[PDB]
Amino acid sequence: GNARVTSGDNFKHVTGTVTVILSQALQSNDHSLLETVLNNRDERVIRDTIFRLKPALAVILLERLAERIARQTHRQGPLNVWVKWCLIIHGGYLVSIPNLMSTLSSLHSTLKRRSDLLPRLLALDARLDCTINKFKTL
Amino acid sequence: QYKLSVVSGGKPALNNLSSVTGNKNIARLSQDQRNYIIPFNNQIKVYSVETRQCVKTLKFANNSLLSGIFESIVKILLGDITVAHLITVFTNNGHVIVLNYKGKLVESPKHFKISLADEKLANVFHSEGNYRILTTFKNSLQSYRLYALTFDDAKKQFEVAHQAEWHNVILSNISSNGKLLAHMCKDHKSISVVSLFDDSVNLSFPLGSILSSQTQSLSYNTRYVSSMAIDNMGQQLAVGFASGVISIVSLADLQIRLLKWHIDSVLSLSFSHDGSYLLSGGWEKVMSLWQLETNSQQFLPRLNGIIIDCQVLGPQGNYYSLILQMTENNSNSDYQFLLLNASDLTSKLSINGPLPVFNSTIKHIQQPISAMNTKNSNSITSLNHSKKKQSRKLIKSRRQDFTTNVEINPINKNLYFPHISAVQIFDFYKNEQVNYQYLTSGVNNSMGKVRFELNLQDPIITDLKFTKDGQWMITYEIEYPPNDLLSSKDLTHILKFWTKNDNETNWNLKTKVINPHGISVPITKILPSPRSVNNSQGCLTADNNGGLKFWSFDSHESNWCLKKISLPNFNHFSNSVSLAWSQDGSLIFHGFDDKLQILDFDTFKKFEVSEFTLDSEIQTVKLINDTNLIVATRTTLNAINLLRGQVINSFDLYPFVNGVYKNGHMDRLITCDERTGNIALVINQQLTDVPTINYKSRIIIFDSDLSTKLGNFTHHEYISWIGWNYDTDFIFLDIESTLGVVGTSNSDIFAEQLHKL
Amino acid sequence: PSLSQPFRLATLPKIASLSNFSLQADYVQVADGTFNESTNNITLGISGSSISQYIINPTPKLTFDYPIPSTNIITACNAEKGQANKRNVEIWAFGLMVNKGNYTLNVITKALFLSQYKIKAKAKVMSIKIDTKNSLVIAILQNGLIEIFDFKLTLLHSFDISYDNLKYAKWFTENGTEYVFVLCPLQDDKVCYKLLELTSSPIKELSSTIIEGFSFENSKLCYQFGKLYKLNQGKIYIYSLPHCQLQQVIEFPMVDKLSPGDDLISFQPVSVNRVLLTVNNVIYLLDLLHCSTLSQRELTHVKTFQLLKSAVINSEKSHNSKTIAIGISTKNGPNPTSSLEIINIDVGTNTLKDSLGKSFQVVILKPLFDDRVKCNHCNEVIEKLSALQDNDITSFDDIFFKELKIKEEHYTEKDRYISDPGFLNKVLDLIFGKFSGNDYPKTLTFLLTHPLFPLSRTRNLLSLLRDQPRLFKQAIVTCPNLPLNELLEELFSIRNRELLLDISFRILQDFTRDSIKQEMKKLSKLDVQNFIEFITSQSTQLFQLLSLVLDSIGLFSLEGALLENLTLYIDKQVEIAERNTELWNLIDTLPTYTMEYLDI
Amino acid sequence: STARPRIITTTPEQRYWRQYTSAQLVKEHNSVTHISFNPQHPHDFAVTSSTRVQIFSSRTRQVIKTFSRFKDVVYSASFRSDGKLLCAGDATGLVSVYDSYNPRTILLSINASTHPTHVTKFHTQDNKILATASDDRVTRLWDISNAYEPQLELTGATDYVRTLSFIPAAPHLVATGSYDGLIRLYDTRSSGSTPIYSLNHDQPVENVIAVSPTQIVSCGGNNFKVWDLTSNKKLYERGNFNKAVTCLDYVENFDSPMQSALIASSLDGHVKVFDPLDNFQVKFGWKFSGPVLSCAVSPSTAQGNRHLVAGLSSGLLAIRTKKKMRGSEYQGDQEHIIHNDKVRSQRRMRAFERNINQFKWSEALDNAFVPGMAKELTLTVLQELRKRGKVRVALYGRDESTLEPLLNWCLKGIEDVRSASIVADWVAVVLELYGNTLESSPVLQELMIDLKTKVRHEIHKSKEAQRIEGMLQLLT
RNA sequence: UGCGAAAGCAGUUGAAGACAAGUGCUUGUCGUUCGUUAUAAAUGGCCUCG
Repeated sequence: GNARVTSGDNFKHVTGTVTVILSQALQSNDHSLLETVLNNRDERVIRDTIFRLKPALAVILLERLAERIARQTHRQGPLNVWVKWCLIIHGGYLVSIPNLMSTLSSLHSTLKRRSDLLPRLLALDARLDCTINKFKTL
Repeated sequence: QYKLSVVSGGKPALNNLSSVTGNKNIARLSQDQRNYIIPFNNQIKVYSVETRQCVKTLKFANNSLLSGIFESIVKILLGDITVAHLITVFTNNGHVIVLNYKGKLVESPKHFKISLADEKLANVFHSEGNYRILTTFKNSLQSYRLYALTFDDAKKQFEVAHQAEWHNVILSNISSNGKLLAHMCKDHKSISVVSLFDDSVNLSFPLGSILSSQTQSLSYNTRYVSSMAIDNMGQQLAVGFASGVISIVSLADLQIRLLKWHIDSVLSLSFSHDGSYLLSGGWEKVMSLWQLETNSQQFLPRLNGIIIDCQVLGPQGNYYSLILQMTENNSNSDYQFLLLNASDLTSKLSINGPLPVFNSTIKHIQQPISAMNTKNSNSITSLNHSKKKQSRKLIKSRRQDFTTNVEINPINKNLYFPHISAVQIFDFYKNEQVNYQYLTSGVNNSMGKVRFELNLQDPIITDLKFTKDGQWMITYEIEYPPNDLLSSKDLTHILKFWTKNDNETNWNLKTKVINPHGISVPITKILPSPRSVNNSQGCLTADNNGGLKFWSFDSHESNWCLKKISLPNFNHFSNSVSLAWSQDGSLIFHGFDDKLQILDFDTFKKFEVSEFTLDSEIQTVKLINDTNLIVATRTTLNAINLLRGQVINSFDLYPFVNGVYKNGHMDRLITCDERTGNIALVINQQLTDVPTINYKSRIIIFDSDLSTKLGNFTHHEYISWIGWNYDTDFIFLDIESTLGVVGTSNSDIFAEQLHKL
Repeated sequence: PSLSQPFRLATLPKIASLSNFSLQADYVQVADGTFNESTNNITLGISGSSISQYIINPTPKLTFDYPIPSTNIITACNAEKGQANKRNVEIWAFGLMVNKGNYTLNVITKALFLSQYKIKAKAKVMSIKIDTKNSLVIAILQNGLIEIFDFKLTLLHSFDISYDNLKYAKWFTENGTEYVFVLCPLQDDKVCYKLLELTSSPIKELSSTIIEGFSFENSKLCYQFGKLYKLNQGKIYIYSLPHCQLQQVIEFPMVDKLSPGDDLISFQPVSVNRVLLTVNNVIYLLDLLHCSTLSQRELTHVKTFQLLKSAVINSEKSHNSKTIAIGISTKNGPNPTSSLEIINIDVGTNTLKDSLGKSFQVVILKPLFDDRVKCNHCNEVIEKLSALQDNDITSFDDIFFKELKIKEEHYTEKDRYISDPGFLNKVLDLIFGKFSGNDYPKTLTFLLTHPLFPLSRTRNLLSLLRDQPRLFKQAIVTCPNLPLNELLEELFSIRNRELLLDISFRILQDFTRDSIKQEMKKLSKLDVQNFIEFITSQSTQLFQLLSLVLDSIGLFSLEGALLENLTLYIDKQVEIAERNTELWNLIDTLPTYTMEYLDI
Repeated sequence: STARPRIITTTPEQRYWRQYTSAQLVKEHNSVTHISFNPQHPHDFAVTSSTRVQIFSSRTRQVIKTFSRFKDVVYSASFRSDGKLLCAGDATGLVSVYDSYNPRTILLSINASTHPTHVTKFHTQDNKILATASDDRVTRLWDISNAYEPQLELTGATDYVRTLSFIPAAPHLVATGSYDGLIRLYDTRSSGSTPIYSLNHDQPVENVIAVSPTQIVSCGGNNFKVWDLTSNKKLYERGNFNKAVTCLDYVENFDSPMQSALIASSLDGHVKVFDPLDNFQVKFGWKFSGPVLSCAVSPSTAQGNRHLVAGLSSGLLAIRTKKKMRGSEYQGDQEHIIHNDKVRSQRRMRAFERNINQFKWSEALDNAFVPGMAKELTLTVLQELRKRGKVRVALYGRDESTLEPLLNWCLKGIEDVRSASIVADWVAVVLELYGNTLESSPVLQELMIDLKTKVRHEIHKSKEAQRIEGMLQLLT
């Protein structure tokens, strides 16, 4: 029927920079404006924009990145580098935060969830290389 | 003070003789076709067909003669042979009992005894005042003798006279009229048909003639017969095969006709009274009425179980009587008797007893024969080996749990059985099933599993319980991936929350949690929260790693939410996790491996002694009252007063409970009332000169703090489970599927004549 | 739950009537109306001195005083706030008696003296309840007369309970209506209990019962929420209204030791099923439901402390767990001085947590069944072992096992009867005294495997077994409840590879990450320095321990020079195990024209 | 017998608002300054643009009436409580009252002041009196009977007064907000001309709205604050907007799961819905081409399709609407025993469901890989077949031609975390079942070589992903 | 099959009798027994009432 699905890892109830476009999009919750910012794929830009982004806005930026990856996993990779750089640049600020798991619960579930593929995928790659090794030599 | 008394019934009685096929049914319809009589293992129930309720019950316990005699009923015959609601019961030993339904059972029935010399009575039958009896005498094949029975009024005795004797009878069947018998013998094999009261029909022929040359070329399953049917007139005989092929043979000229739709071994074949129709059923759970005139077939699919036996029951074939197996439960053979109206093929009357699921198989229960040996079935060769292995296991081995989970409804007091992928709701007050609800996804009624499909395992409900208030049901289930796949080892753990307003009988699903506590981690224990915290609207979940989570229904969310959590990521593993909660609602007693912990609910952490070590691993932790806590380890049980933190009483459990039962069965065997005291149940195998099949059970009532034994009482069978009903009384389920309970003028003449007229 | 330090309200005057400390509480009356949870005022009648109203917070201060002659004794006093014909007025009623010849009933009205009136009462006034809503003053007399007066002390109604020599009367409200119950001594230790309803007659008798076995002379009586408590001879007797039936008797052992005559006992209620008990200078917060001592406090600076009244919390309805109690404290010295003191009390949450393990109440194996089935003398052994000569290993062992019939060199399920702790404890003491140095009896191995090894000997056990490796090894594998602190320093001092291995598993097995992690922080940096080096020099659990070490060290403490070496080792391990991953899964893992030669 | 089980394949507050799907954009000559809805059926709404006021039919959603009498800019189109009368303001300061749906005839024409009259509203409680606010900074209260002198002339504003509000249940109370940043409350029962008290907003006040009898929401500058007069202080404040909020409207007791909705314009192209029951928290929003100057919603008693209308400085008007055999009929009303057995047919089942129910394992797999079919629905049917234990069976009679559609999906499904373990399952079986054909078929090899590259890519992101997980643990 | 967690840790899968086929010998089987904790494959898939 209309029953809602959930998982046990749901810790919810327990130049060239676009920094200013990002900050405005995040403050106003403008998904369309945010989506344009996330479209850039140059790692050089990503560090610069996050470098100048205010630490207060950095914590909540991690929240959108978690939600957007969760809705579409195929963007997990490109969106990961933003989470990578946000934690690098604002790591010290994030330490001085009274709770992280509750406010970053979606990220942990998203990152926890994706890792479970690594064991099973390696099982394929061995089976999978075995047949590959067979027909190239043949 | 206390006393034990049997309350509910048991499984339906069946003619469990391997040779006879198609004559499994002993239940019978009245001559007026207004009520149906079903003998059970411990009683006989008469159900009025039109209203679909049990009008009358006859308990063997109530009658002294039946209590002493009950040996199982081999047949029932309407009326009394010696002589309008009389019925005669024939049991295997030979006792003949004339009793009366539609009235008050007479304490002195017309008990009689047939004289048999080393013969086990198998079947009886009549056509018009003439009675013949079939009996068993002893290559692993039982032989059969046909005798004539007559009641002499001078001596008031049943005299038995010999008519015939057939040897090494493999399979046997009787016509619907009850005047012809077809049997198969090894004298590979030969089938012979004989008239019973007359000499008209006497024919025999080797099975090789009927079998096809290809059938000889192919495997033994093609040559292996599973069922047979014989016509009333005798011209046609149907032979089923393990491959699922049916062969109709014309006896006059031994010509064969192949009817093949069943893809697995055909289990039940029955001819119609006229013979124009063949009724067939097997593993497919689908009923096939073959129209022989044009070789068509009508289908009634999605019968609840596999069809064991089939009969057309009526002067005009108005009703069909069917037997369903429910092979999904390997622990016990679950028979359900279904009377369908032929007019619309709708269920006129469905009768079945309580259907508990035990951890391991019991007594001599054997899976039905299939084309291949599977988890739910036995192959041709697997039958004897499985029987021998089962006997040798239950004798030699020490692990004999046979324990079943059961739940009670606080609002309704109605009994819930967690069947495989389903819940049976059974009312023991009335001793009748109220509901059967499938509580999981998977193949439960989508289709009938056959061949390799039968190896699939459906989702298994392991824990089923309610909140105190009773509006909420919490279900923990395990989904098993298929074999021969990469993801064939990642068992899925699912939780569901289910509520139902009292007037309905069907729950509607509100919440479902996938993989609680993470991935591949079982939910070892559950505990619903009490009235104090959240008004019985919360509950707790515990793993084998000691991780604890509290869920609760959030009104704003309109659903359940993980209020609170603790994951001590313990590397070590133990399936024995016991959980107790205080009535006020402050603490948690969490017993993991050998250590008990007192965790404060507000901080959800050890109280700031919280840690209590035990000699061995905890199976149960419970508090009889707020002041005293009872903890059972695998070697003993100990009463601890929290107020002083010193042990009151220590009872040594090792002599009876060492490794017989898996961890966690102590939970469902040990039960406690909230006011008077607790009860301890200990079962032990009885043996005279190596261990014997039968078991013997002691029930001991103990006061709070285990100071004194209120009452020690004895039961003559393995009590699978015991629990505390919300009344004083405790209900116990016994492997006989038996729920017992331990608890404290001219006008007058004219009116009579008018009534007669 | 806790008891705060008393703080002085006032110093009692040096009057002869107050010189008798044992009766001092009888000469000081506390008004019921002004003393409750929410009121900051206390009205107190000190016999022969005055009736005074004090403010408690922020500092104790005297707000009002009405003098009384020194020869007068205050028998009942009450003060409340309300409206009279409308001005807000405070009505004070006090009943004084002079030399038993006459009894005075007085009513005083104050504006927030508007009027002061006085009448002669027929008998001693015991209890005074004033109804501001109806402008009525109700007085209960020792002769059984309940007289209702207006604020002008004009007698409106008089009710006689028919019995004389009243000793106890208390007012209580339930469901918005006012009630009163009285106790009347009778002969042969019998007592009449009467419950009266306040609504032709404003007083209606609901219940009348005679209670047997209820003595007064040595009994302390108090009432709370339909429940009457009687303290007598160290037993608190628990009675419930409206019938005043006995429900429970709770024995308080610590009062049983009190010699009759010297120890001064006061008893008052503080919350639901919770009472205050004083014995001389010690104060007790007791939970009568769970029979536990929630809190205890001793006032070393005073000889005695007597409770007068306590503001009672309805914990079932009130989120507040803090209240106050007022009592009289008497100082030590040749010239004792009595003072009025207030104690702030934290009753708690009224849950069993407050009572867990604080009970004020202070074995042999027995068969399961008293009476054809498959089954799957300490002191004398104690004496024999002690009688041996020093350092006799063979005899000490031979006596232990022959007497107890122990067969195998480790604890087994068949040794349950020996599990009693007391016998084990002294055997350990005998071994320590009997044997010192390098040679210990095999018996130590038996106890060391025993599940119930005493916790008192767990400390320094590893230290005791350092000399002999096998005993040290045996302890780690099976010794119950070995302290983590010692397992760690032994882990952090030992060079043996096998011994380092087994310690880690036992630590990770029996202790959670948080418990271990905090214990890591205290360890020296030079120690943890050495054991990263050892790892750079079953292994998964050891690596897990290192991960527990590294987080404990923190990012500040870790040194780059070591960090490079650890990183290389980690780099080496990942490459191998990824390689092993591939190997593991591998282990889980017609032509149109054909040209051929035929053989003949 | 039992019925066949059917195969199994945001907020309540949001799903109500996404039903305003239909969007039509109209262009006006000048900026649409004010928008008003009729209190009465058919709830036609007025737009103030240029020198005209236009009336749009709710159902038709186009102009039905036009008021072009006004020579200069038009500043208001608020209706009367009965909806019969239309009052408006002009830069000349003249305020004119018109019969709704009768643009020809002027009922009452009043000269409030020489300065512009930017606000003109009928009093909701008392029908006769009409309030006018002008750049003269005096908010004259006029009555229809007396068109020559105001009944009351509230003063004390030191900047332009462009906001007036009448508090429900308080006919005597009048609320005005000036560009001083001060919101002034006046009592008409008293002498007036001096505010009862002033509320400081600290920013120019663009629109003041009385949400409830005691709660008034003032939207000015970049934030809106809700003030309770009983406490006289702001209960809540929200500043999520980027530009200065301009217009704000409130609707109550409408059929949505939410009882009451608060819409506020931003001047950033944003109009957002706030729920009063949860301290005015953001529940939904829209984005438009340019700054929003006006916003309104259909009244609670719309009695038909609900309308959302927003006003832009460009003159663009955006409307979003939530649309709202002679015995065959006997029915046995007089009849003795009524009986019914008619059973509705099962919902139309898809092709893949039919194949599995009919045990067409291979075809169901074929149905799985078809053009223009949902990725989720693809995972379900494959998930069923795995649950059916029909994995090798569905893959037995296949060749490279009919195997590629499965593998192409696997090439894409391996990226998704949901289908990774499922794509994992199928791939191994076909390799184990079609190793020989793989050797002799090149296309399957090149089809394969890309799969190895992608799964390798999936290895890497896992490898980083756990690196990100581990460092996050150090952070906390 | 035993234990255990779910990962896994150890340990098994023997002998006799009978039948069939091929040529006393060989292989395969068992609605035969004793003892040990101990691929499939007879063209053969689920009713109707809108």
